[PDB]
Amino acid sequence: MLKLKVEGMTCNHCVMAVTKALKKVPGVEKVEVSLEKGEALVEGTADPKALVQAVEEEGYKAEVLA
Repeated sequence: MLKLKVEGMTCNHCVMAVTKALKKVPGVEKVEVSLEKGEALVEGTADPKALVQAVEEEGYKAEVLA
């Protein structure tokens, strides 16, 4: 399961937008995005580069912890 560090989500609205945004990546199946931990776990086989990209596209800042 891939590990991502998200920075800027300070509302549930942010988290849900980002949740779906990460799921748009070819290879994602399930994800778990917090609002207090600044994390966005991925259960799918997608690549971290393609994952972080989808969050950065929403105007937030993200980085993998792989």
